[PDB]
Amino acid sequence: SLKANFYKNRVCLNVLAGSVDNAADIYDAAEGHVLVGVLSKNYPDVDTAVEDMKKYSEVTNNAVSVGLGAGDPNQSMMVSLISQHVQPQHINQVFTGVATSRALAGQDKSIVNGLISPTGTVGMVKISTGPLSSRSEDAIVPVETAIAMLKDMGGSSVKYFPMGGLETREEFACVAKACADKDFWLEPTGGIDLENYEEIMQIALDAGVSKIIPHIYSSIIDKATGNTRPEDVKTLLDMTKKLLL
Amino acid sequence: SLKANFYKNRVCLNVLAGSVDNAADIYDAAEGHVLVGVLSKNYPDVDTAVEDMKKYSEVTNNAVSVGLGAGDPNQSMMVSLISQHVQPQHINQVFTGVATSRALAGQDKSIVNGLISPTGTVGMVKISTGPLSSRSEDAIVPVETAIAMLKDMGGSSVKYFPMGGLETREEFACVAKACADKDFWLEPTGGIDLENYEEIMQIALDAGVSKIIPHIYSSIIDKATGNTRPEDVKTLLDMTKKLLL
Ligand SMILES: [Mg+2]
Ligand SMILES: [Mg+2]
Repeated sequence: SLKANFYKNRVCLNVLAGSVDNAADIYDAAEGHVLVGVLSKNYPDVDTAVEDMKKYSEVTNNAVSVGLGAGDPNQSMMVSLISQHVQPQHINQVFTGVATSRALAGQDKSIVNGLISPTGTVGMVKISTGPLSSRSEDAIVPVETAIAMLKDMGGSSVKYFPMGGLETREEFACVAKACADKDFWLEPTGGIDLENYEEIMQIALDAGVSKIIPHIYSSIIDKATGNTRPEDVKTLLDMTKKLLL
Repeated sequence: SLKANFYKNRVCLNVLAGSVDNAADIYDAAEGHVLVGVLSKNYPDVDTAVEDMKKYSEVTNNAVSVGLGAGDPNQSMMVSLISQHVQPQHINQVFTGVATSRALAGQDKSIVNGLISPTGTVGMVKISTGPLSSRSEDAIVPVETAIAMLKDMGGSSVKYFPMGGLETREEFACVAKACADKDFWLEPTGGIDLENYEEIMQIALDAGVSKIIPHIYSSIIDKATGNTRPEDVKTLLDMTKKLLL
């Protein structure tokens, strides 16, 4: 079960689970059109992570997204090694970890995203997002080339982060158009909430992006419990059904 | 046997072999301080290349370097799949193939190089050297960050190509400095001949690069036979001993 369940073959929500029970409720709320994020940084080692994420898999039909955790690029290798055993539907990586994860996954079905970042210049993206490279002078390249490199490395989609706000909408619209033109998928991430979901998504849909995996994290998480609100997952589904007629 | 035999733990020559017998002669002439390059493009498929490359490994104590051939990035995946089965001392890769080769090699002992190129601008390097990315607008980045990304991707060394011999002296000197400062290895490649070998190596040596693998191809190949001249290999070895005395 390696193929994510995109709604209308177009959109798959990606949200964090606070617990195995929370993952079950999110999966029901989304009618299965979702990927439940579980973060490697919440585990002391690969084996513990693997053992726990299998429990998430059992209640979501393997709709699990393995993530780095706290944006920490030093988690990249652990994510690759967990994913090799978990065989998830989705893997988050940094630019320098895309090829590793695809090689260790050993098949072409798992979605492997790659972190690239806005720069303040429409059409240019930052690709130095790895453990050591994230701390060097920025690597800034044409967004078309970034996508070609990600494709060369076995990547499935661009994870564009931090989305920020209105200041990066122009930059975002240009990344979405580049994705559509290179037939590549897109994963908007950062600051998405119930009030801006429709607008952001419409940009990617108008650009003609084929498959879109929006990441919606803290805006729908109850900080008292660490759980994603299932009622908010249902709202996102409703809005996604509306966006697509 | 996966460790290249560096002369004085500093320099190992990389030269092409025209035949298994040529490889034996080359290995003797360099007193073992060599890697013998066999090119993926010279073979019809992975299995045919793997069988032949094993014969070169026998006569050289596995001092084999799997190459792309003809500077073609479309040989990248084949080099990775070949190296997986050959387990050579040295693998040549384009930037987007470094991580894949490291992953499918399955150990950290094989040297995996990454191709980055001069740009005309001291301190900036071109890294879009993969199959699709080579056809895209250039990705030009700071040499420091390219080395950091190569490390992040499991690489051992920078392959700086095409150098045009001493035509890119000043760009090369800055790459050697960056390699020395980030403690990364360097493989000068393109236009090296017996008359400029010393001056080119002295640049990387004065910069304090810890391990250098110079690639000397056409200038020492007998065009009548296609064989690399063992007497030229011995000349390069003696020059190397004199450089480090
Ligand atoms: Mg010796
Ligand atoms: Mg000359």
